[PDB]
Amino acid sequence: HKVLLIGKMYDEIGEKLLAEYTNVEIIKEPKQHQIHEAIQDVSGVFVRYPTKLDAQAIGLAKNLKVISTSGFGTDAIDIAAATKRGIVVVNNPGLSTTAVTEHTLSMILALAKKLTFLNQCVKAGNYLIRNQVQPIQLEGKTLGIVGLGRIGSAVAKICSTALQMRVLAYDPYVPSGKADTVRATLVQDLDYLLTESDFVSLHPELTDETCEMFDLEAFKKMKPSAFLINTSRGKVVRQPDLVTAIREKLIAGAAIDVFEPEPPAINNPLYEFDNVIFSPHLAGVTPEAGMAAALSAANQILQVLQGEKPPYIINPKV
Amino acid sequence: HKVLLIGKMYDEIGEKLLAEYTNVEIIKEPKQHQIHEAIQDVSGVFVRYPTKLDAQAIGLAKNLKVISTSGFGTDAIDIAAATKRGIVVVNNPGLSTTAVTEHTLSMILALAKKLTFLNQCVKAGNYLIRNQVQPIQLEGKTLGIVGLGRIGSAVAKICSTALQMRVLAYDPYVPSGKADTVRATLVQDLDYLLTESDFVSLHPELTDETCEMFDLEAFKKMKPSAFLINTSRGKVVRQPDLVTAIREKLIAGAAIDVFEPEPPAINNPLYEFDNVIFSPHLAGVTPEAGMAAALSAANQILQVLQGEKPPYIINPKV
Ligand SMILES: NC(=O)c1ccc[n+]([C@@H]2O[C@H](COP(=O)([O-])OP(=O)(O)OC[C@H]3O[C@@H](n4cnc5c(N)ncnc54)[C@H](O)[C@@H]3O)[C@@H](O)[C@H]2O)c1
Ligand SMILES: NC(=O)c1ccc[n+]([C@@H]2O[C@H](COP(=O)([O-])OP(=O)(O)OC[C@H]3O[C@@H](n4cnc5c(N)ncnc54)[C@H](O)[C@@H]3O)[C@@H](O)[C@H]2O)c1
Repeated sequence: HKVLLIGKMYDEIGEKLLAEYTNVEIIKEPKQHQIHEAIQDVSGVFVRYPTKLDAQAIGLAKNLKVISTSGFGTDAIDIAAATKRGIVVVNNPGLSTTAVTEHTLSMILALAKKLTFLNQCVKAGNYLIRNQVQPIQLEGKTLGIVGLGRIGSAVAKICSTALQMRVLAYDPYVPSGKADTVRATLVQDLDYLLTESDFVSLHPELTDETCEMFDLEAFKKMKPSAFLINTSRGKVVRQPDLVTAIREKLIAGAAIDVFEPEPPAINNPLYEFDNVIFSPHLAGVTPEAGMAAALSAANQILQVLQGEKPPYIINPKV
Repeated sequence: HKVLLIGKMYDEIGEKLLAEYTNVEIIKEPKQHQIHEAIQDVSGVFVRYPTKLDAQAIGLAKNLKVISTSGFGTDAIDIAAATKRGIVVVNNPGLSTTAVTEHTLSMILALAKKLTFLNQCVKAGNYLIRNQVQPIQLEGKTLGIVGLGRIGSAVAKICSTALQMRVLAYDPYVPSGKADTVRATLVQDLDYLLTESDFVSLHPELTDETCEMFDLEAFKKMKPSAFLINTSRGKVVRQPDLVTAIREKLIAGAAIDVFEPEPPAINNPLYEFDNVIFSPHLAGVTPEAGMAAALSAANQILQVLQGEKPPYIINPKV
């Protein structure tokens, strides 16, 4: 059998597992015509996000049995065209879940400890600022998690048990009782999470309800001493309302890994404040997370090519 | 009875607990002669670090039974002069261990996630470094803890279970089995902890055995990819040897909260490197930490003034 890598994988480990059992062709920097001239006599396809997979390419693929995406995004693959030709469309999500949770923990602790601000002062000979800064102790503070999914649960679990925090959670579409498996308390009114929390960490899916969910109206309800952490999606915060929340001191600070205009401009107003800490959308980027994405893509190809059902099919009708 | 507060307590809680049972005089911004003219008819003394306590002031104190420091440091109190007049010198250590534990966690995470370096770049318009930086995933990495005491145990406990790290410990004066209560494994050969660790965090007592314990010879054994965290004491590291470890890249980075010489100068050679992040001896400085020290200093005074032997006597000979 033959397997086509439409673009490189996140790590070479998945390229060797496939080449171990199949014949692998790699298309680096894929063009539209290049897919058709190689997808014909091919049994498995790996699509690196965000390159497109036409209904044309699926049709020119006659022996195609499994198409695998690089991560969570499946919006560039014609899912409808594959359910007709019997092709199984498989996903690879959540494979950077421990990486993002470690990252948000990093940012919660940095905000509480004023890590970035204290580092700059010491480096500027201003060691003496220690008489003007009070680090925050996380123990006993309440951490409100918006989105009790893969990442929110793991973040809640660590903050509730190891860090001894009171953890509240807002997630309408999660089984009531899930929060107890993780030592959080499920909350039905998001206003209650805002008024009780000293730290707010966003982990929801970007739906048509969470887009710009965190408004200036939400910020006014939060404690002046509270912080915001966002490793989810940029659009979950109305970025202009966050700029005024910091400037008007409605909020004590914020840690951001995702941006609404992404990439953010050079002239971003948030960069002005020591209040605000950034990372360039790297929360889920660790070497181990890349291998898990590569290994999960190679394993789900071999499962379909041999009979067995893979775990992440978007095509249950096959 | 009368108690003199040579300086304010870290929180008003210890001053009221003392004022509940004794007559309290407070000397804010204490001068030496002010100590001399008030320590006379007084049974207990609280000395706020770092103000001095002379053999003169101790000599002028006739009814003095207990002197209590504000924290751990007793080097500004004439302990020899107090053992002679029978006065009990009391310490206040271990009252901020959760603060240091949270602080060391902050710095381990920041080093793995390159938090400070990523923040400055994003703020400097260099969002594009995300193609050049790899955050480290803590899960599965080995954390070597030097000193399995109050802070060392707490750091181990969180890292072994919540962060899913293999935790090693080096502590010759600890019962093997203390590491087991905390899901670490106690190790007898420090060379094993240096060659196996991806992160080494120092939490030992500063003795003549740990003084400059971390030499250029120690750094040579660590992995080129490993990191160093020091929230203990500045002298446990030979500061010049740390600079050559960073400069010659024997080590991947370092986070320090304590310095030798302390305070660090404006021209510190470590400030050059993005590898190295600093905090100005604030690891144990949180509001909750101040209250426990205030209460513990006020309680060890009332313990001596009522019969009971206090827990932290530097004067066991009475
Ligand atoms: N490198 C990165 O920054 C990175 C990496 C991975 C994921 N993420 C982002 O983190 C976020 C969380 O990821 P995940 O894997 O936990 O997703 P998930 O699918 O496992 O869970 C998302 C949760 O959001 C909840 N939710 C849905 N609508 C909500 C609403 N209106 N209000 C509150 N909660 C709602 C859902 O019930 C679900 O429990 C996602 O937006 C994802 O894109 C970022
Ligand atoms: N950065 C801060 O603000 C701050 C605050 C409090 C304490 N500290 C420092 O952190 C360190 C740990 O504090 P603690 O409360 O856990 O003290 P601790 O006495 O409870 O633990 C220190 C450990 O050092 C161990 N040790 C002694 N000699 C050793 C050796 N040769 N090798 C390995 N281990 C050895 C002892 O067995 C002890 O267990 C101390 O040096 C303390 O001064 C720093």
